[PDB]
Amino acid sequence: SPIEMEEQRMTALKEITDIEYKFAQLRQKLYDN
Amino acid sequence: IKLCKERLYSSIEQKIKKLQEERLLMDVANVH
Repeated sequence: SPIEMEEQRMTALKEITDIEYKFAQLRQKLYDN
Repeated sequence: IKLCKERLYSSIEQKIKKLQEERLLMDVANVH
């Protein structure tokens, strides 16, 4: 179904995007330390 | 001893500047 696939792919994008967010602040705090 | 210490320190500050350019590219990477 197109609705199922749409919500799935956007969920995965939000997933890896918040991964990017927290790994970026990982870089930030490691830089600080 | 002065020359030797400050030579190795010049190398280690080129290390710190390595990390300067590191956070330059991650500066544009956070600007992303």
